[PDB]
Amino acid sequence: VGSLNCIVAVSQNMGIGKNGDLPWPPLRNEFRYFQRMTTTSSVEGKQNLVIMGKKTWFSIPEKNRPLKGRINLVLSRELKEPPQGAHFLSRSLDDALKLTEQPELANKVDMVWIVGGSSVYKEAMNHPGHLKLFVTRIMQDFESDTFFPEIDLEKYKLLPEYPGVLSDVQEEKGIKYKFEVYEKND
Ligand SMILES: NC(=O)c1ccc[n+]([C@@H]2O[C@H](COP(=O)([O-])OP(=O)(O)OC[C@H]3O[C@@H](n4cnc5c(N)ncnc54)[C@H](OP(=O)(O)O)[C@@H]3O)[C@@H](O)[C@H]2O)c1
Ligand SMILES: CCc1nc(N)nc(N)c1OCCCOc1ccccc1C[C@H](C(=O)O)C(F)F
Ligand SMILES: [Cl-]
Repeated sequence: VGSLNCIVAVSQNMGIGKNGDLPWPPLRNEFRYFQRMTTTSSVEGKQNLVIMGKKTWFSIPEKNRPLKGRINLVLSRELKEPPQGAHFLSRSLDDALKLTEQPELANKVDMVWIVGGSSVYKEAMNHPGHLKLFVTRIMQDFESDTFFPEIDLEKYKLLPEYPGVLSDVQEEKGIKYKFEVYEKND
């Protein structure tokens, strides 16, 4: 099992969600970036694992559930079994990470990607060990009801470039944004 990563897109006012949707209109290449980063495995024969909260799972359209080409895991303390279309369910991020060491997943999983929402990012960002944060900075304010926690810059470094990630400003539908990658070796 490989690296532990978070990936998120966040508006200038720290928003990630609104009424079960994204706060901004759909940004095709931001979606394509999310898909490619979380699907691409560095190891032949293996897939990446995506971990997500329950609300994030249900915010994905049923046609795109589970996220194709990745092993999906949902976090919830209320559900008694993984939701329809999912095969894994854990009570906490720590439980999910321990699950990756059992044979059913250790043989299959390369990278682990936390894909939201708010409380999952919070638990992950404080988790000890090596962690990278792939943060898309959406350079506008959008009305949101779900937010990304502020990054502790005493713990993380901001990398000027990361392989395969363009460092220049992007623009779609009149909205500019930028891909950032943070790292800690805690
Ligand atoms: N912009 C982005 O990058 C991005 C990414 C993801 C989602 N989103 C948006 O954000 C919203 C969803 O995020 P959200 O923060 O509202 O919800 P969420 O974190 O996806 O789901 C929250 C629920 O998941 C369970 N849960 C979450 N963290 C847990 C943890 N660490 N351990 C155990 N259970 C945990 C709990 O369910 P139980 O009560 O059943 O225990 C909790 O009520 C939607 O609007 C979605 O569109 C945006
Ligand atoms: C692309 C957004 C994103 N961008 C970065 N950089 N990181 C993330 N974690 C992230 O959220 C991915 C999970 C939340 O998804 C959604 C939630 C509400 C509405 C639509 C989606 C996208 C769906 C999907 O995810 O496939 C669907 F289009 F299929
Ligand atoms: Cl921040």
